[PDB]
Parts: sequence; structure tokens; C-alpha cells
Amino acid sequence: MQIFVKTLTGKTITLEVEPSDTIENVKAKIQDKEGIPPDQQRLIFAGKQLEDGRTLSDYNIQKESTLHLVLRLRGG
Amino acid sequence: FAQLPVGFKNMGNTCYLNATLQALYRVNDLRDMILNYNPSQGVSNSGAQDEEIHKQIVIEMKRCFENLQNKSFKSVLPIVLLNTLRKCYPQFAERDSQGGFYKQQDAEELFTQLFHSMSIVFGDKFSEDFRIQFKTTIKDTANDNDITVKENESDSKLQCHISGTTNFMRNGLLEGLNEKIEKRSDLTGANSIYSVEKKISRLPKFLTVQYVRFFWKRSTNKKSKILRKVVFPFQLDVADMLTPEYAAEKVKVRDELRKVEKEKNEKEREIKRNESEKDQWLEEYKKHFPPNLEKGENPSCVYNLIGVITHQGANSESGHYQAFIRDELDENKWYKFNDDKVSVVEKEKIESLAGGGESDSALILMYKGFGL
Amino acid sequence: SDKDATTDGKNDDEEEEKEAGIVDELAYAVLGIALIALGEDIGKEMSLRHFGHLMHYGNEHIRRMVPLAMGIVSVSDPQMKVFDTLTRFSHDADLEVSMNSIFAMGLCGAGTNNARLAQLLRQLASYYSREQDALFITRLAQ
Repeated sequence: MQIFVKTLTGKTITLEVEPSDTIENVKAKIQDKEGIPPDQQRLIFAGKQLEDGRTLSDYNIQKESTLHLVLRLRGG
Repeated sequence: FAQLPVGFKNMGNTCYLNATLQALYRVNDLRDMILNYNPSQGVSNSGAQDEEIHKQIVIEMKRCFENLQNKSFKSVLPIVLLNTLRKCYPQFAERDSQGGFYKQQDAEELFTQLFHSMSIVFGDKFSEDFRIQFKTTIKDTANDNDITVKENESDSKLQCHISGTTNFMRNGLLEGLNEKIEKRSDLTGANSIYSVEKKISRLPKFLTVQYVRFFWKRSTNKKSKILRKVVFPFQLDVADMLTPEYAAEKVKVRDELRKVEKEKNEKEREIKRNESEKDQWLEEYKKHFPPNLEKGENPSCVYNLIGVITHQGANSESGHYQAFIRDELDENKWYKFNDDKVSVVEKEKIESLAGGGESDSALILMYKGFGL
Repeated sequence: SDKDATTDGKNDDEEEEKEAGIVDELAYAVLGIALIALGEDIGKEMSLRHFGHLMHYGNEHIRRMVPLAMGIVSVSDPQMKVFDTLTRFSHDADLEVSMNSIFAMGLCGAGTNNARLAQLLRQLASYYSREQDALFITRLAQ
């Protein structure tokens, strides 16, 4: 499965993954090639967040889709 | 003396919740639906056992909002809601070393999670209210040999991606809904650069646009925050990001409504020298709305500004979110919600939140459909 | 009794002996208020009110400056019965002095609500000062 990830700099890169794989694998693979650490990553699709415990078929996430990546920030 | 609503007292390490809720309740359908909740509202059934946690969260908003409207009150508790959220997502339930207490993150993520919960309870028909549907054409640069059309791509707010392309919000929205996708796949070729243009195919009745402010520095390997000045118009027109067909429909309705809006702005000043008078105008306004209007759609392509979440101070890794909401009775009168410190501020104070610097600057902008 | 007497001596003396000394006795009262706030908490409550009537009894010659200056500060201090007693002096010729009282006192009254009890005194005072293009005047003197 080929998916698209819109980064913080608004450029789309591809990622090679599986619909049975967890979001933790998805985020691990972006860590290898960009350096971003999973626990700051947020993968969005449909305006809905895809948590670490989700996969990429819970929300019907197939190929030619674009996930929108945004980053965390602490405080309160 | 005068009538003014109540606020939330921050426990500490909780503002990411408190700040966001205020903006949402300005939205007219939002506040209505939480009040008129029954334990018989149809759910998007496919199974799932967290549908029931979503129910509990919507009850907590309803009572927070009842506290907020009524004066027998000066503080609204988030404590029951905090407990529900920590059960629901176990990322907020950790423990910091040398700092203390329960993990603090993220007004963006938080608005996403809150709309998710509401859409389960109030169905996919409620999902359409803030949800934007696009027409995406994925097409090669030069002659097309591989094409896909996606409307199943969707969002519930726009992501204005700053890359130093912002001096105005529209530019950065336009360069983050315009993009180039590089491939790593075999066609009869490979690594074909595709031009992708997403255009809005369905306007929301309530618009949200978030500025993206974060970056991963790769030249030092540490998180920084982008700081930039971006003027946002109070009156936002999205005409250029729609396809010609859809733009033609909404711009003609908009120009007639602007005639009646002009006519009000003249009449208002004279009678000076209110709610009922707005309703007499509303009955006039609705007549120029199109007869093909559907659910979860603005009758115009224009929105007005009802909320700005600001984030102040130093780095990301740190944050105390105060917020600005617009009064629900006024149109140029804004309330500053600095937790339970509630005050009236003017248009000039809202304008100043364009940012750059350690000062207040924008992360999330809430609008709503129907010019006035 | 002591707080009312200190003021009452000053007023009574100052009319009867001459009348150019009337202007001087006003300064004692201003300083008396500052002394009475660090000296006794209870004593302060009485002396605020006595000041406004210090002015009216003695028939000071400066009716423009002193009630307005007192009035801002005396909102924090307890006992809003103070404003009522300032306005008995301020009344002079109506809508001369009294315009500034109305303007200043309507701000502090609308702006601050901190008890509906406190609000009642603040309202009563403004309405006293005005009549209708100086219909009558008040002088404590004969």
C-alpha cells in the first residue's frame, strides 16, 4: 500500500506500509527517513486523529490517500 | 452589574482543554446540539465499544455549558471531563519527572478529538457540519498516464502550511492545498511527479483554519516553532480555492446578502442616536439563499471571525493558551477568556494577534458562515 | 464619637472665627483620613463620611476640586455612605459642580458592583447633586 504524508513544510512524500500495520509502524518509518520521533507525530485523516493503537483500515485507509502530519506541544 | 458570562478556573496543566471549549460554544449549532441531547440520538453503528465513552463526554459539555450560561457560578469545573478524557485516550494520563502531574498537550489534537466524539453521537450527518469535502485530481506533470480522483480524502479544518510563504493566510493555504507528490512506485515508469490540486467541493457551514507553527529542525535535530506575521481578515472569502462552478453559485448569493448587510449597517447607526431587529433582517436574508441548499453547507462563500486561540511565551515544550472569542450578541465586541479572567476587548486587540515574536500569535481561527 | 468630634470642632470653629481660615481647615481632614486608616480599621469607617460633611458645614470656597478627588479613592474603602455625604457639599449651584459628580460617579457605579447593598448608596448620591438649572442651593450657614 502506497500512502501520502503531508509534512509540516507542506510537501508530500510517500510511505510504503500495510493496512494491517499499526500507526506505531507508520510513525517509526517516518522517523527513519526524516528523524521526527513518533510521540510528537500526529497522523490525521478525515479531520480525525489516528492514534497509535489504531491501524490503517479502521477508517478505510487505502492507497492514494494523504494523511496530514502535525506536531505536539506541551503545556496547560 | 452588566451581564457577562463565566469562565473556567485552570487547575494547572489543563488549559489545552479549557481554552478550546470556549471557542466551540460560540458556534450556534454546537451549543444547541449539546443542550438538546437525549440518550436516544442515533449512533453510527458498526459495533465499537468506545461509542459509550463518547456519550459520556457530550454530557460533560452540556453541563459545563449550562453552568456557563447561568449566573449562580463564577467557575466552571473541567474535572469530571478531565477524568473522562484520561480514560478515553491514555496519553494524557502520564507522569512528568521534575515537573509534575498529568501530561499536557495539545489544543489542535483536542479540537479533533472533541469533533470525533460529537460525530459518533450525533451521526455522520453531524460530521458534515464542520467537514470539508474536496475534489482531488491526482494527475501527472505533463501528459496523464495515471490518474485518480479522490473525494474520500476529507478534513474538518484547513491546514495552512507555513514555509515562509505567508504574509497572508490565503497564500499559505493555497500552497498547502497545492502540492507535488513524488512517487516511489512502478508504473511503466517511476518517480513521476504529480501535480495535485484539491479544490473545495463542499463548503462547511462553520469554518476552522489552523496555522501550522511547528517544525522539526533537521540541522540541529531539535523542535523549534515558526514565528511569522500573518494577517487574517475578519471577513474571509474562499472564492479562489473553489472550482469555477461552485464559486459562481456562492458569489452571486454573497453579493445580494452584502446589499442587505449594507442596508443594515446604515440603519443600525441611525436608530442608535437589537436581537429582534436582527431577526427581522434574518427573515429577509434567508430569501436570497439558494433553493438547492443542503445540510452541512454555508449558504455563502464568506465567513466571519468568532474565535482565535493564541499561544504565548517561548518554545513549544511550553505554553499557556489564552483565547479570544467574539460575543454571541455582537459582531465587533469580543470577550477575552484568560481562564476565568473574562474581559471585553475590541477589534484592535484582535488585529494585534497576527503575531511574530514571543507575543500572542494565532494557532487556530474559528469562523462561521453567514455574512453580517 | 471621637472621629465625629474631631471634625465637628474644626467645622464649628472655622465659620465663627473670621472666614478666611475656612480654606486651611480643609487640609487637616485630608491628612486625618490617611492617619485614621493605619491607626484603626473601625475608625476609618466613620471618618470617610465625616469628610464630605466637613466641607458642607464649613462652606469651603473650593467646591470643584475636592469632592471629585476624594470620590475615586473612596470606592475601595468600605462604606459607600461616603458618596452621599460628599454630594451634600457638591450640590452648590446645580449643574455647575454637579456635572462632574454625575459623570465620575456613574462610571464607578456601573463599572463596579461588589454588593447590591453597595450599589444602592452609590446610585443615591449622584441623583442628589443635580436639580434643574440651579433651582435651589444648600448652605449650612444661615
